[PDB]
Amino acid sequence: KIPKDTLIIAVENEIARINPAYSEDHDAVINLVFSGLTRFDENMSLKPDLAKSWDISKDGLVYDIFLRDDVLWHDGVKFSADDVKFSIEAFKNPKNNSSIYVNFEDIKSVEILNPSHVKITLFKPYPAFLDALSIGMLPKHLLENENLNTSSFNQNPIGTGPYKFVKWKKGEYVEFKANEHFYLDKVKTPRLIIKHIFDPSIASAELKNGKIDAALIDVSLLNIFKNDENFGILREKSADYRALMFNLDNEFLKDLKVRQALNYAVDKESIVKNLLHDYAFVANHPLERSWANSKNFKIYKYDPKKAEDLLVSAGFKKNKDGNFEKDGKILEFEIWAMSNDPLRVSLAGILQSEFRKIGVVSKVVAKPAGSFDYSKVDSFLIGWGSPLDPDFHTFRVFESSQDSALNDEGWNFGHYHDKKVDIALQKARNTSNLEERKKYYKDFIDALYENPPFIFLAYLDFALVYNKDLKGIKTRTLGHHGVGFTWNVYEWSK
Ligand SMILES: O=C([O-])C(=O)[O-]
Ligand code: NI
Repeated sequence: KIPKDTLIIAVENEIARINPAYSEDHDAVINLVFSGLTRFDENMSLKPDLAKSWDISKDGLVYDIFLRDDVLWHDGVKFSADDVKFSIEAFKNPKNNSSIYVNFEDIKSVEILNPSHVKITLFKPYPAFLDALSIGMLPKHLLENENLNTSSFNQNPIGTGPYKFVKWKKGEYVEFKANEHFYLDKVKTPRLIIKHIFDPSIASAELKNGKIDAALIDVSLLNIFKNDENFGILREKSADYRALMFNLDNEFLKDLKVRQALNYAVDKESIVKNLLHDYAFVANHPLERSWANSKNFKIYKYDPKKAEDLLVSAGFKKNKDGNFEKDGKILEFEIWAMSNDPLRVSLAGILQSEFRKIGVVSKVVAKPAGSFDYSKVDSFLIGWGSPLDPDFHTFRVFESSQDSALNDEGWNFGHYHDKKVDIALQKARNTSNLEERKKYYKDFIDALYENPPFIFLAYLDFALVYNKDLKGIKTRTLGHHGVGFTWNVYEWSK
Protein backbone atom coordinates (compact mmCIF):
# COMPACT_ATOMS: atom_id res chain seq x y z
CA LYS A 1 0.00 0.00 0.00
CA ILE A 2 1.13 3.60 -0.69
CA PRO A 3 2.76 5.05 2.48
CA LYS A 4 0.90 7.81 4.30
CA ASP A 5 3.73 10.27 3.51
CA THR A 6 3.60 9.67 -0.24
CA LEU A 7 1.04 10.97 -2.80
CA ILE A 8 0.90 9.20 -6.16
CA ILE A 9 -1.15 10.97 -8.79
CA ALA A 10 -1.85 9.88 -12.34
CA VAL A 11 -1.69 12.56 -15.02
CA GLU A 12 -2.60 12.03 -18.72
CA ASN A 13 0.14 14.24 -20.28
CA GLU A 14 3.78 14.77 -19.50
CA ILE A 15 6.30 17.34 -20.71
CA ALA A 16 9.85 16.76 -21.98
CA ARG A 17 11.23 20.04 -20.55
CA ILE A 18 10.13 20.97 -17.06
CA ASN A 19 10.62 24.63 -17.75
CA PRO A 20 7.95 27.37 -17.67
CA ALA A 21 9.26 28.76 -21.03
CA TYR A 22 7.96 25.57 -22.76
CA SER A 23 4.64 25.24 -20.91
CA GLU A 24 1.88 24.02 -23.25
CA ASP A 25 -0.83 23.96 -20.52
CA HIS A 26 -0.79 20.14 -20.66
CA ASP A 27 1.31 19.11 -17.66
CA ALA A 28 1.00 19.05 -13.87
CA VAL A 29 4.72 19.28 -13.03
CA ILE A 30 5.91 22.81 -13.96
CA ASN A 31 3.42 24.19 -11.39
CA LEU A 32 4.94 21.91 -8.67
CA VAL A 33 8.54 23.07 -9.16
CA PHE A 34 7.91 26.68 -10.20
CA SER A 35 5.79 29.57 -9.06
CA GLY A 36 4.87 32.83 -10.71
CA LEU A 37 4.27 36.44 -9.74
CA THR A 38 0.56 35.76 -9.55
CA ARG A 39 -1.66 32.76 -8.76
CA PHE A 40 -5.38 31.84 -8.66
CA ASP A 41 -7.50 30.61 -5.71
CA GLU A 42 -10.46 28.20 -5.63
CA ASN A 43 -12.63 30.91 -7.12
CA MET A 44 -10.10 31.51 -9.97
CA SER A 45 -9.40 34.93 -8.41
CA LEU A 46 -6.06 36.51 -9.20
CA LYS A 47 -3.92 36.66 -6.03
CA PRO A 48 -0.36 37.74 -5.21
CA ASP A 49 2.25 35.02 -5.29
CA LEU A 50 5.93 35.85 -5.84
CA ALA A 51 4.78 39.43 -6.30
CA LYS A 52 3.30 41.21 -3.21
CA SER A 53 1.42 43.88 -5.24
CA TRP A 54 1.26 45.87 -8.48
CA ASP A 55 -0.02 49.12 -10.03
CA ILE A 56 -1.04 49.66 -13.68
CA SER A 57 -1.03 53.05 -15.38
CA LYS A 58 -4.28 54.57 -16.64
CA ASP A 59 -3.30 53.91 -20.28
CA GLY A 60 -2.61 50.24 -19.50
CA LEU A 61 0.99 50.52 -20.76
CA VAL A 62 3.03 50.47 -17.53
CA TYR A 63 3.24 47.82 -14.77
CA ASP A 64 4.91 48.53 -11.48
CA ILE A 65 5.39 45.19 -9.71
CA PHE A 66 6.51 44.80 -6.04
CA LEU A 67 8.07 41.46 -5.02
CA ARG A 68 8.40 39.33 -1.86
CA ASP A 69 11.90 39.61 -0.39
CA ASP A 70 11.60 36.35 1.53
CA VAL A 71 11.69 33.78 -1.28
CA LEU A 72 14.35 31.14 -1.89
CA TRP A 73 14.98 29.05 -5.03
CA HIS A 74 15.33 25.32 -4.29
CA ASP A 75 19.14 25.67 -4.22
CA GLY A 76 19.25 28.29 -1.46
CA VAL A 77 19.80 31.35 -3.64
CA LYS A 78 17.42 34.26 -2.99
CA PHE A 79 14.72 35.21 -5.52
CA SER A 80 15.17 38.78 -6.77
CA ALA A 81 14.16 41.31 -9.42
CA ASP A 82 17.11 39.84 -11.37
CA ASP A 83 15.05 36.67 -12.05
CA VAL A 84 11.96 38.48 -13.08
CA LYS A 85 13.74 40.52 -15.73
CA PHE A 86 15.70 37.50 -16.88
CA SER A 87 12.47 35.42 -17.17
CA ILE A 88 10.23 37.84 -18.99
CA GLU A 89 13.07 38.67 -21.39
CA ALA A 90 13.65 34.95 -21.79
CA PHE A 91 10.02 34.27 -22.90
CA LYS A 92 10.07 37.03 -25.51
CA ASN A 93 13.52 36.26 -26.93
CA PRO A 94 12.87 34.64 -30.30
CA LYS A 95 16.02 32.51 -30.00
CA ASN A 96 14.38 30.68 -27.09
CA ASN A 97 11.36 29.50 -29.17
CA SER A 98 9.10 29.83 -26.13
CA SER A 99 5.66 28.16 -26.16
CA ILE A 100 4.35 31.31 -24.43
CA TYR A 101 6.19 33.79 -26.69
CA VAL A 102 2.87 35.45 -27.68
CA ASN A 103 2.10 36.17 -24.01
CA PHE A 104 5.30 38.27 -23.69
CA GLU A 105 6.08 39.69 -27.18
CA ASP A 106 4.33 42.87 -26.22
CA ILE A 107 6.87 43.82 -23.52
CA LYS A 108 8.98 46.76 -24.55
CA SER A 109 11.23 47.09 -21.48
CA VAL A 110 11.74 45.63 -17.99
CA GLU A 111 13.38 48.08 -15.50
CA ILE A 112 14.69 46.96 -12.07
CA LEU A 113 14.11 50.19 -9.99
CA ASN A 114 14.84 48.60 -6.59
CA PRO A 115 15.56 44.94 -5.57
CA SER A 116 11.81 44.29 -5.04
CA HIS A 117 10.46 46.64 -7.75
CA VAL A 118 10.32 46.08 -11.52
CA LYS A 119 8.79 48.51 -13.95
CA ILE A 120 7.49 46.74 -17.05
CA THR A 121 6.60 48.85 -20.03
CA LEU A 122 4.53 47.53 -22.92
CA PHE A 123 4.21 48.60 -26.56
CA LYS A 124 0.40 48.42 -26.43
CA PRO A 125 -2.06 47.36 -23.72
CA TYR A 126 -2.26 43.62 -22.90
CA PRO A 127 -4.76 43.23 -20.05
CA ALA A 128 -4.10 39.47 -20.04
CA PHE A 129 -0.61 40.23 -18.71
CA LEU A 130 -1.32 39.59 -15.00
CA ASP A 131 -2.85 36.20 -15.88
CA ALA A 132 0.22 35.62 -18.05
CA LEU A 133 2.50 36.38 -15.12
CA SER A 134 1.14 33.35 -13.26
CA ILE A 135 3.76 31.41 -15.29
CA GLY A 136 6.74 30.18 -13.27
CA MET A 137 9.82 32.42 -12.84
CA LEU A 138 13.23 31.08 -13.97
CA PRO A 139 16.56 31.31 -12.07
CA LYS A 140 18.92 33.79 -13.70
CA HIS A 141 21.90 32.51 -11.69
CA LEU A 142 21.52 29.02 -13.26
CA LEU A 143 20.34 29.80 -16.84
CA GLU A 144 21.81 33.19 -17.83
CA ASN A 145 24.64 31.37 -19.64
CA GLU A 146 22.55 28.42 -20.77
CA ASN A 147 20.84 27.56 -24.04
CA LEU A 148 17.34 27.57 -22.68
CA ASN A 149 16.27 25.19 -25.47
CA THR A 150 18.50 22.26 -24.62
CA SER A 151 19.86 22.92 -21.09
CA SER A 152 20.18 19.94 -18.73
CA PHE A 153 18.23 22.21 -16.39
CA ASN A 154 15.10 21.17 -18.22
CA GLN A 155 15.43 17.68 -16.77
CA ASN A 156 16.85 18.90 -13.39
CA PRO A 157 14.67 21.98 -12.77
CA ILE A 158 15.33 24.36 -9.87
CA GLY A 159 12.31 26.53 -8.94
CA THR A 160 10.55 28.54 -6.23
CA GLY A 161 7.54 26.14 -6.16
CA PRO A 162 6.11 23.85 -3.37
CA TYR A 163 7.96 20.79 -4.60
CA LYS A 164 11.63 20.06 -5.25
CA PHE A 165 12.58 17.82 -8.19
CA VAL A 166 14.01 14.42 -7.13
CA LYS A 167 14.21 12.08 -10.12
CA TRP A 168 12.57 11.16 -13.37
CA LYS A 169 12.02 7.79 -14.97
CA LYS A 170 11.29 8.80 -18.55
CA GLY A 171 7.76 8.06 -19.78
CA GLU A 172 6.89 6.55 -16.39
CA TYR A 173 6.94 9.15 -13.61
CA VAL A 174 8.57 12.21 -12.07
CA GLU A 175 9.25 12.15 -8.31
CA PHE A 176 9.30 15.22 -6.02
CA LYS A 177 9.87 16.05 -2.37
CA ALA A 178 8.32 18.88 -0.36
CA ASN A 179 9.99 22.32 -0.38
CA GLU A 180 10.70 22.79 3.33
CA HIS A 181 11.30 26.51 2.73
CA PHE A 182 8.17 27.26 0.70
CA TYR A 183 7.30 30.92 1.37
CA LEU A 184 3.61 30.39 0.66
CA ASP A 185 2.78 27.66 3.22
CA LYS A 186 4.02 24.32 4.59
CA VAL A 187 3.76 21.45 2.07
CA LYS A 188 1.79 18.72 3.86
CA THR A 189 2.79 15.50 2.13
CA PRO A 190 6.58 15.22 1.97
CA ARG A 191 6.69 12.87 -1.04
CA LEU A 192 4.87 13.35 -4.36
CA ILE A 193 4.92 11.25 -7.53
CA ILE A 194 3.28 12.18 -10.87
CA LYS A 195 2.75 9.04 -12.88
CA HIS A 196 2.31 9.20 -16.63
CA ILE A 197 -0.91 7.34 -17.49
CA PHE A 198 -2.54 8.53 -20.70
CA ASP A 199 -5.23 5.78 -20.84
CA PRO A 200 -7.99 6.06 -18.14
CA SER A 201 -8.77 2.33 -18.24
CA ILE A 202 -5.21 1.82 -16.97
CA ALA A 203 -5.63 4.65 -14.44
CA SER A 204 -8.87 3.06 -13.31
CA ALA A 205 -7.12 -0.25 -12.66
CA GLU A 206 -4.31 1.36 -10.75
CA LEU A 207 -6.78 3.10 -8.49
CA LYS A 208 -8.36 -0.29 -7.86
CA ASN A 209 -5.15 -2.17 -7.12
CA GLY A 210 -3.72 0.68 -4.99
CA LYS A 211 -0.88 1.68 -7.29
CA ILE A 212 -2.05 5.32 -7.39
CA ASP A 213 -4.01 7.62 -5.05
CA ALA A 214 -5.88 9.71 -7.60
CA ALA A 215 -6.62 10.14 -11.31
CA LEU A 216 -9.10 11.89 -13.59
CA ILE A 217 -11.41 9.16 -14.92
CA ASP A 218 -13.57 9.19 -18.06
CA VAL A 219 -17.32 9.12 -17.46
CA SER A 220 -17.41 5.78 -19.34
CA LEU A 221 -15.52 4.16 -16.49
CA LEU A 222 -17.09 5.80 -13.42
CA ASN A 223 -19.48 2.97 -12.80
CA ILE A 224 -16.79 0.81 -11.26
CA PHE A 225 -16.12 3.55 -8.60
CA LYS A 226 -19.65 4.85 -7.78
CA ASN A 227 -20.36 1.93 -5.44
CA ASP A 228 -16.85 1.55 -3.98
CA GLU A 229 -16.59 3.14 -0.53
CA ASN A 230 -12.81 3.13 -0.82
CA PHE A 231 -13.03 6.04 -3.24
CA GLY A 232 -14.55 9.48 -3.55
CA ILE A 233 -15.57 11.23 -6.80
CA LEU A 234 -15.27 15.00 -7.10
CA ARG A 235 -17.14 16.52 -10.06
CA GLU A 236 -15.11 19.41 -11.50
CA LYS A 237 -16.42 22.05 -13.95
CA SER A 238 -14.07 23.02 -16.78
CA ALA A 239 -13.56 25.34 -19.73
CA ASP A 240 -12.39 22.32 -21.73
CA TYR A 241 -14.32 21.52 -24.97
CA ARG A 242 -14.18 18.72 -27.58
CA ALA A 243 -14.62 19.41 -31.32
CA LEU A 244 -13.95 18.02 -34.78
CA MET A 245 -10.93 19.98 -36.16
CA PHE A 246 -11.23 20.48 -39.96
CA ASN A 247 -7.97 20.40 -41.82
CA LEU A 248 -8.41 23.28 -44.23
CA ASP A 249 -5.77 21.86 -46.62
CA ASN A 250 -8.23 19.00 -47.43
CA GLU A 251 -9.87 19.39 -50.88
CA PHE A 252 -13.38 18.83 -49.50
CA LEU A 253 -13.10 20.30 -46.03
CA LYS A 254 -11.66 23.60 -47.35
CA ASP A 255 -15.11 24.30 -48.82
CA LEU A 256 -17.27 26.56 -46.66
CA LYS A 257 -20.53 24.84 -47.66
CA VAL A 258 -19.05 21.43 -46.84
CA ARG A 259 -17.93 22.50 -43.37
CA GLN A 260 -21.31 24.10 -42.68
CA ALA A 261 -23.07 20.98 -43.94
CA LEU A 262 -21.06 18.73 -41.60
CA ASN A 263 -22.02 20.99 -38.69
CA TYR A 264 -25.77 20.75 -39.58
CA ALA A 265 -25.37 16.98 -39.79
CA VAL A 266 -24.49 16.31 -36.15
CA ASP A 267 -27.17 15.94 -33.45
CA LYS A 268 -25.14 17.40 -30.59
CA GLU A 269 -28.02 17.20 -28.10
CA SER A 270 -28.12 13.43 -28.52
CA ILE A 271 -24.35 13.09 -27.94
CA VAL A 272 -24.31 14.94 -24.65
CA LYS A 273 -27.47 13.25 -23.47
CA ASN A 274 -26.39 9.74 -24.38
CA LEU A 275 -22.62 9.37 -24.60
CA LEU A 276 -21.57 11.87 -21.98
CA HIS A 277 -24.37 11.20 -19.54
CA ASP A 278 -24.76 14.89 -18.74
CA TYR A 279 -21.11 15.16 -17.62
CA ALA A 280 -21.06 17.71 -20.45
CA PHE A 281 -22.97 20.49 -22.16
CA VAL A 282 -23.36 21.18 -25.89
CA ALA A 283 -20.59 23.44 -27.29
CA ASN A 284 -20.94 25.97 -30.13
CA HIS A 285 -17.92 28.21 -29.67
CA PRO A 286 -14.68 28.29 -27.66
CA LEU A 287 -15.44 30.88 -24.99
CA GLU A 288 -18.71 29.65 -23.36
CA ARG A 289 -17.28 29.62 -19.84
CA SER A 290 -15.68 33.06 -20.28
CA TRP A 291 -16.76 36.61 -19.38
CA ALA A 292 -15.99 37.14 -23.08
CA ASN A 293 -18.99 34.98 -24.11
CA SER A 294 -21.35 37.03 -26.28
CA LYS A 295 -24.25 34.82 -25.13
CA ASN A 296 -26.26 35.90 -28.16
CA PHE A 297 -24.75 34.16 -31.13
CA LYS A 298 -25.81 32.12 -34.16
CA ILE A 299 -25.56 28.32 -34.18
CA TYR A 300 -25.75 25.35 -36.48
CA LYS A 301 -28.93 23.58 -35.29
CA TYR A 302 -29.14 19.87 -36.05
CA ASP A 303 -30.70 19.89 -39.57
CA PRO A 304 -29.84 16.93 -41.87
CA LYS A 305 -32.00 18.35 -44.67
CA LYS A 306 -30.08 21.60 -44.67
CA ALA A 307 -26.80 19.68 -44.69
CA GLU A 308 -27.88 17.87 -47.86
CA ASP A 309 -29.18 21.09 -49.47
CA LEU A 310 -25.77 22.65 -48.80
CA LEU A 311 -23.83 19.78 -50.35
CA VAL A 312 -26.09 19.92 -53.49
CA SER A 313 -25.39 23.66 -53.57
CA ALA A 314 -21.65 22.97 -53.40
CA GLY A 315 -22.03 20.91 -56.54
CA PHE A 316 -22.20 17.39 -55.05
CA LYS A 317 -24.76 14.78 -56.12
CA LYS A 318 -25.73 11.49 -54.42
CA ASN A 319 -24.45 8.66 -56.57
CA LYS A 320 -26.10 5.22 -56.99
CA ASP A 321 -24.72 4.23 -53.55
CA GLY A 322 -26.35 7.20 -51.87
CA ASN A 323 -22.95 8.94 -51.44
CA PHE A 324 -22.35 12.54 -52.40
CA GLU A 325 -20.02 12.81 -55.34
CA LYS A 326 -18.52 15.59 -57.43
CA ASP A 327 -16.52 15.25 -60.62
CA GLY A 328 -16.08 11.52 -60.14
CA LYS A 329 -14.94 11.85 -56.47
CA ILE A 330 -17.08 10.92 -53.47
CA LEU A 331 -17.05 13.37 -50.57
CA GLU A 332 -14.93 11.38 -48.08
CA PHE A 333 -12.15 11.94 -45.55
CA GLU A 334 -10.53 10.50 -42.42
CA ILE A 335 -11.46 11.25 -38.82
CA TRP A 336 -8.55 10.70 -36.42
CA ALA A 337 -8.91 10.13 -32.65
CA MET A 338 -6.53 9.54 -29.78
CA SER A 339 -7.02 5.77 -29.23
CA ASN A 340 -6.09 6.04 -25.53
CA ASP A 341 -9.05 8.41 -25.01
CA PRO A 342 -12.35 6.49 -25.01
CA LEU A 343 -14.39 9.69 -25.21
CA ARG A 344 -12.71 10.79 -28.42
CA VAL A 345 -12.91 7.32 -29.96
CA SER A 346 -16.65 7.25 -29.19
CA LEU A 347 -17.08 10.70 -30.64
CA ALA A 348 -15.20 9.84 -33.88
CA GLY A 349 -17.54 6.84 -34.20
CA ILE A 350 -20.66 8.96 -33.69
CA LEU A 351 -19.52 11.59 -36.24
CA GLN A 352 -18.91 8.83 -38.83
CA SER A 353 -22.43 7.58 -38.15
CA GLU A 354 -23.96 11.10 -38.40
CA PHE A 355 -22.17 11.80 -41.67
CA ARG A 356 -23.12 8.45 -43.16
CA LYS A 357 -26.75 9.40 -42.68
CA ILE A 358 -26.42 12.31 -45.16
CA GLY A 359 -24.29 10.45 -47.73
CA VAL A 360 -20.85 11.56 -46.51
CA VAL A 361 -18.32 8.73 -46.34
CA SER A 362 -15.63 8.77 -43.63
CA LYS A 363 -13.05 6.47 -42.06
CA VAL A 364 -12.25 6.43 -38.35
CA VAL A 365 -8.54 6.15 -37.59
CA ALA A 366 -7.69 5.67 -33.89
CA LYS A 367 -3.98 5.80 -32.91
CA PRO A 368 -2.18 6.59 -29.58
CA ALA A 369 -1.83 10.29 -28.61
CA GLY A 370 1.60 11.57 -29.60
CA SER A 371 2.18 8.87 -32.24
CA PHE A 372 1.06 10.92 -35.32
CA ASP A 373 1.07 14.56 -36.41
CA TYR A 374 -2.30 16.08 -35.61
CA SER A 375 -1.86 18.86 -38.19
CA LYS A 376 -1.36 16.36 -41.06
CA VAL A 377 -4.74 14.50 -40.87
CA ASP A 378 -8.00 15.37 -42.65
CA SER A 379 -9.78 15.91 -39.39
CA PHE A 380 -9.04 15.33 -35.72
CA LEU A 381 -11.12 14.91 -32.54
CA ILE A 382 -9.46 17.95 -30.85
CA GLY A 383 -9.93 19.75 -27.52
CA TRP A 384 -8.79 23.18 -25.99
CA GLY A 385 -9.92 25.49 -23.24
CA SER A 386 -8.63 27.64 -20.32
CA PRO A 387 -10.43 29.17 -17.38
CA LEU A 388 -7.96 32.08 -17.53
CA ASP A 389 -8.02 35.12 -19.87
CA PRO A 390 -9.92 34.44 -23.12
CA ASP A 391 -6.75 35.20 -25.13
CA PHE A 392 -4.84 32.12 -23.97
CA HIS A 393 -6.52 29.31 -25.91
CA THR A 394 -7.72 31.46 -28.76
CA PHE A 395 -4.76 33.33 -30.13
CA ARG A 396 -2.40 30.34 -30.61
CA VAL A 397 -5.36 28.21 -31.80
CA PHE A 398 -7.23 30.29 -34.46
CA GLU A 399 -4.99 33.12 -35.50
CA SER A 400 -3.32 32.90 -38.91
CA SER A 401 0.28 33.44 -37.79
CA GLN A 402 -0.13 30.49 -35.42
CA ASP A 403 -0.66 28.02 -38.21
CA SER A 404 1.60 25.16 -37.13
CA ALA A 405 2.94 24.46 -40.62
CA LEU A 406 4.66 27.88 -40.38
CA ASN A 407 5.03 28.46 -36.62
CA ASP A 408 6.65 25.70 -34.58
CA GLU A 409 4.89 27.04 -31.47
CA GLY A 410 1.50 27.72 -33.04
CA TRP A 411 -1.51 25.60 -32.03
CA ASN A 412 -3.51 26.24 -35.20
CA PHE A 413 -3.30 22.67 -36.37
CA GLY A 414 -6.10 22.85 -39.00
CA HIS A 415 -4.34 25.66 -40.88
CA TYR A 416 -7.28 27.95 -40.42
CA HIS A 417 -6.89 31.47 -41.95
CA ASP A 418 -9.71 34.01 -41.41
CA LYS A 419 -9.25 37.75 -41.64
CA LYS A 420 -12.16 38.73 -39.37
CA VAL A 421 -10.95 36.25 -36.74
CA ASP A 422 -7.35 37.56 -36.94
CA ILE A 423 -8.50 41.16 -36.55
CA ALA A 424 -10.95 40.43 -33.76
CA LEU A 425 -8.46 38.57 -31.57
CA GLN A 426 -5.75 41.15 -32.14
CA LYS A 427 -7.98 44.02 -31.15
CA ALA A 428 -9.47 42.05 -28.29
CA ARG A 429 -6.13 41.22 -26.65
CA ASN A 430 -4.69 44.76 -27.00
CA THR A 431 -7.67 46.79 -25.67
CA SER A 432 -7.91 47.73 -21.96
CA ASN A 433 -11.63 48.56 -21.63
CA LEU A 434 -13.54 45.40 -20.63
CA GLU A 435 -16.66 46.32 -22.62
CA GLU A 436 -14.61 46.96 -25.72
CA ARG A 437 -12.90 43.59 -25.22
CA LYS A 438 -16.28 41.91 -25.05
CA LYS A 439 -17.25 43.61 -28.33
CA TYR A 440 -14.22 42.25 -30.15
CA TYR A 441 -14.70 38.76 -28.69
CA LYS A 442 -18.26 38.99 -30.01
CA ASP A 443 -16.80 39.78 -33.48
CA PHE A 444 -14.51 36.82 -33.05
CA ILE A 445 -17.38 34.47 -32.04
CA ASP A 446 -19.54 35.73 -34.93
CA ALA A 447 -16.66 35.30 -37.40
CA LEU A 448 -16.16 31.72 -36.21
CA TYR A 449 -19.81 30.99 -36.94
CA GLU A 450 -19.54 32.43 -40.48
CA ASN A 451 -16.39 30.49 -41.26
CA PRO A 452 -16.29 27.51 -38.88
CA PRO A 453 -12.85 25.97 -38.29
CA PHE A 454 -14.46 23.14 -36.27
CA ILE A 455 -17.51 21.17 -35.45
CA PHE A 456 -17.84 22.19 -31.76
CA LEU A 457 -19.31 19.29 -29.78
CA ALA A 458 -19.28 19.60 -26.00
CA TYR A 459 -17.82 21.22 -22.86
CA LEU A 460 -16.69 18.60 -20.31
CA ASP A 461 -16.95 18.11 -16.58
CA PHE A 462 -14.16 16.08 -15.06
CA ALA A 463 -14.37 13.33 -12.51
CA LEU A 464 -11.53 13.34 -10.00
CA VAL A 465 -11.50 9.90 -8.52
CA TYR A 466 -9.56 9.59 -5.31
CA ASN A 467 -8.55 7.19 -2.56
CA LYS A 468 -10.93 8.05 0.28
CA ASP A 469 -7.97 8.55 2.61
CA LEU A 470 -7.19 11.77 0.68
CA LYS A 471 -7.95 14.99 2.57
CA GLY A 472 -7.63 18.64 1.53
CA ILE A 473 -8.60 18.42 -2.17
CA LYS A 474 -10.19 21.62 -3.39
CA THR A 475 -12.06 22.03 -6.70
CA ARG A 476 -11.86 24.89 -9.11
CA THR A 477 -12.68 25.50 -12.76
CA LEU A 478 -10.31 23.26 -14.69
CA GLY A 479 -8.72 23.73 -18.10
CA HIS A 480 -8.01 21.51 -21.06
CA HIS A 481 -7.37 17.85 -20.03
CA GLY A 482 -8.58 18.83 -16.56
CA VAL A 483 -5.20 20.53 -15.97
CA GLY A 484 -5.42 22.36 -12.72
CA PHE A 485 -6.96 19.55 -10.73
CA THR A 486 -3.72 19.44 -8.68
CA TRP A 487 -3.59 23.23 -8.16
CA ASN A 488 -3.62 22.92 -4.33
CA VAL A 489 -1.81 19.61 -4.06
CA TYR A 490 0.49 21.05 -1.36
CA GLU A 491 -2.54 21.07 0.97
CA TRP A 492 -3.39 17.40 0.27
CA SER A 493 -2.63 14.75 2.90
CA LYS A 494 -3.43 11.29 4.24
O1 LIG B 1 -4.28 19.79 -27.25
C1 LIG B 1 -4.87 19.15 -28.20
O2 LIG B 1 -4.48 19.26 -29.38
C2 LIG B 1 -5.95 18.11 -27.95
O3 LIG B 1 -5.92 17.57 -26.82
O4 LIG B 1 -6.83 17.74 -28.83
NI1 NI C 1 -4.56 18.64 -25.58
